[PDB]
Amino acid sequence: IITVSDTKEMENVMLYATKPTEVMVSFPHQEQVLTVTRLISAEIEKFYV
Amino acid sequence: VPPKGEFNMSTNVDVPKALGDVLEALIAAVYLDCRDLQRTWEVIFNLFEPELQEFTRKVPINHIRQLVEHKHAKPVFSSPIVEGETVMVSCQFTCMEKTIKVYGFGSNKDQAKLSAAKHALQQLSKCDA
Amino acid sequence: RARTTEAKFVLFTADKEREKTIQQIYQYRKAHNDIAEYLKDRVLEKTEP
Amino acid sequence: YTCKCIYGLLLNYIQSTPELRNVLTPQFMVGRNNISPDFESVLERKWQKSAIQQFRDGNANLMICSSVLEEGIDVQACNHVFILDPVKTFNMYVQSKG
Amino acid sequence: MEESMEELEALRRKKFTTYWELKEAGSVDHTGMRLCDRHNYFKNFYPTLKKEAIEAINSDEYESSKDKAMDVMSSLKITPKISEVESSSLVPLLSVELNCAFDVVLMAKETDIYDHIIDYFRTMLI
RNA sequence: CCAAGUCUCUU
RNA sequence: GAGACUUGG
Repeated sequence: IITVSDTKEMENVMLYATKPTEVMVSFPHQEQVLTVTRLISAEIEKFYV
Repeated sequence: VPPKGEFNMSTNVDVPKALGDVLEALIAAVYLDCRDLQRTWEVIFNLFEPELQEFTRKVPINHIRQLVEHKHAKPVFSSPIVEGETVMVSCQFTCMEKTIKVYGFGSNKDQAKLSAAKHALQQLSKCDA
Repeated sequence: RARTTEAKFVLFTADKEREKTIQQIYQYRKAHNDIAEYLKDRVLEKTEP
Repeated sequence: YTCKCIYGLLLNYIQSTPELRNVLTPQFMVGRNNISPDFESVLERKWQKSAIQQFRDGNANLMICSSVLEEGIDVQACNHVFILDPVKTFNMYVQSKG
Repeated sequence: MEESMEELEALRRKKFTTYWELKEAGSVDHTGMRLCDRHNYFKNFYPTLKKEAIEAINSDEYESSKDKAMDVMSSLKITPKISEVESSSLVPLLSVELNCAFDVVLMAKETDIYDHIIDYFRTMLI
């Protein structure tokens, strides 16, 4: 393998490639599920059997 | 009383196996000396009476199972994380409409998870009792 | 892929996996830096296996 | 531990003189019961390359060992050999000279 | 509502830091200085308290080495934990922990341990 | 009783 | 961990 190492080469390269600021959004997780999900379930298992 | 902090953390009070093994050894020795399973049962029950009485009115199922089967807990368990030789697991559970998170630690994944579930159960009981 | 200037990079993660995925991300940073150094500091006269 | 001690001393001196600053590259390695390589107490380090491979690769030019490299370990022909502690054994003398 | 990477990693390491501290009762790398320079902790310590402790250690108004020991401790705003250590010695072998952010722990026999810490601080304050 | 290194093998 | 081996003290 070969690659750029010189700082002049480094800064020449960042002209084209960028270090994007990267953040991390999270979300509250909930497990409560609605009845209709149970209904659709039951239907699909009936169909599977 | 445990101090106040930010993260509800817990670990496993390690139980040495030597204690249980030696108790079994004494039972075996008592039997062999007496050669009387009647006398052996007498001593065993004399030892076990409090726990036999207590367990009948409440059977302790596996702690993780207890937490899962609870009606109003609804536990959620994070993935394990390793830092050096400590393994971490965090439990997210709900009590009285307020969602409470507790953290457990252990030498490996299973122990950390069990400690987290145990701590959740302790907090849940403290809210129950 | 966020190659543009001042590009923004956003991660959607459930709360209960927040710590784990932070661990994984910083592991990735460590690995990347390790590749960079292993290529930079390394010197070889044969330059061919 | 004399290896690591004197290695640190050479590091200080190398970053103490102008004429030797950019010519000498001290590196030290010992046998089993491998003494810690760092002076930081951070449980893990980011540098991975090994000392013997460095010297073989020319990255390091100044080697601080203790009767480890004298036997077996292949190394490129070396310009100078300094036996800081007195010679004791004939066979070791022969091998260090070699 | 924006959620950056660095802070969450700081908290990630913070959690384990707290766990280590609790389980091992301190002794973690809590102090920020480099290990080789960490020794200078006690004089990077507040200069006002430093000169107060110099005056206290150079004082001779104390009836007992005990008196002077914990008077110096108070001047330094620290509360060492003193505990005994099992030993074969007829004289009880004592141990003291300074409880400060730098895990410094000593032992010495009851008679000299107070003199031992006195000398330790005659050295350390410098 | 002390060092060094080695080796099998423990963290 | 156990040690083992060589060399020397």
